[PDB]
Amino acid sequence: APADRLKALVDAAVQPVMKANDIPGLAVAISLKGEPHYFSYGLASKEDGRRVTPETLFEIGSVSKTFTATLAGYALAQDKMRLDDRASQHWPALQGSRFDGISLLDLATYTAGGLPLQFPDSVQKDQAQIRDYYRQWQPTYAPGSQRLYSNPSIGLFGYLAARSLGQPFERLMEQQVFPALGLEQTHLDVPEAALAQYAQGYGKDDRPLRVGPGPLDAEGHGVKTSAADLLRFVDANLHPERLDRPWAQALDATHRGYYKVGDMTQGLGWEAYDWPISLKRLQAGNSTPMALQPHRIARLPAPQALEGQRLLNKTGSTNGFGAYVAFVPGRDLGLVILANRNYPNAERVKIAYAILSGLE
Ligand SMILES: *[B]([O])([O])[C]([C]N1[C]=C(C([O])=O)N=N1)[N]C(=O)[C]C1=[C][C]=[C]S1
Repeated sequence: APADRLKALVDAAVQPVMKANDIPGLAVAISLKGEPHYFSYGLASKEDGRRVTPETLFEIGSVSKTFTATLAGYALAQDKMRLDDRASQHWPALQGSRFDGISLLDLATYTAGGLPLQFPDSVQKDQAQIRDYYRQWQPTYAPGSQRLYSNPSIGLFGYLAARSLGQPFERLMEQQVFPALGLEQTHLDVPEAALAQYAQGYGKDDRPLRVGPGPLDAEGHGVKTSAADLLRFVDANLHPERLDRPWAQALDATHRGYYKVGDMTQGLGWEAYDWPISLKRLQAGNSTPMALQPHRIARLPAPQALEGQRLLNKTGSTNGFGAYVAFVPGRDLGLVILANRNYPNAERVKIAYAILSGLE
C-alpha cells in the first residue's frame, strides 16, 4: 500500500537521525501532489511526557526570515518600498549614517558590508540601543560585494519594510500576514491559551531552553508554529496564484534570486539549488562555513526566477530547536521537519534528502 511505503520511507529517514542526535521530538509534514501527510515522533516535553503531534508548536528560528521576506514582498507589491531604496529613506534616525549607502536588497541578502551574525551582546532588545547600533555601524567592505549571513542585516530589512507600511512589524505579521496566509497556529508571541501545545526545547547541554528576548528577534528568528501550519505556508509558496493577488505577488517576490555563492542562489529569505543535486552539495550549501564566513557573491545580471527544477530551502534554529523547510516548485513537493533540539543542519538535510529522493 502507498501509505505503508510512505511511512516506511519517512521512518527510515527520521528514526536513525533522532537516535544519533538525541532528538526528543520531531514532526514531519509532507505536501505531495496536493495532499498533506503527517508523521510525528517522540516527545514535545520529556518532563511531562506530552507527545509531538502535527499541532505541536516549535520554535523555527531563522525559518522566520521567509515570513519576514513575505511581509517585505507585500510592501514591494503595495509600492511602499523598492529593493534599490537606500535604508535611510525608511528611517530618519539612519540619515547621515552609513545606511545612506546601503540598499534594502543589501540588507535582505546579507551584503550590506559585514553586519555580523548576531547583534553584539552589548545591544539589548531596546529601541534606542538598536537605533544607536545602526547609526554607528561602518562596513568592513563595500556594500553589495560579500555575503555574511546576518540577523541584524535581514532584521533591519524587516523593520524597514514594516516602517514603509506605517505599522510595527509584529502587528503587521499578526493582523495582516498570518491571516492572509490562513495561519491560525503561527505566532510571534504564543498566547497563554496555546501554551499546552508549545514544545520544550533541549540545549546542547540537554538543559531546557525556549528563546529569550533579543533585538529584532521577531524579524530574524521569532516565529513559533506547528508542522501543519508551516506546511500550509509551504503550500502557499508552491501555489501563490491561490491567494488574493497582493499576497500572491508577495510570495512571488520571495522566489527571485539575486546572486550565487557556490551551488546556492540567494532570494529574499529562501535559498535555492538546482534539483537534482547531490546530498553532499545540499549539505555544503547549508554548512557552518556558509553561515559564518564572508563569501564573494556572483551577482546575476537580472533576478532569476526560483522555480522549476529547483529546491528552495531554509534552516532555522534557536538554543533548543532545529527546523528545516524545503520545496520543489516544479514537482508540487514540500517538506517540513521541526525538532526540539538544535541538531546539525547537515542531519536535517540528510532526513529531507532521503524523503524527497523517495517521493521522486
Ligand atoms: B538562524 O536560525 O539562522 C539564526 C542563527 N543561528 C545560530 C545558530 C546556532 O548557533 O546553531 N543556528 N542558527 N538563529 C538565531 O539567531 C536564534 C538563536 C540561535 C541559537 C540561540 S538563539
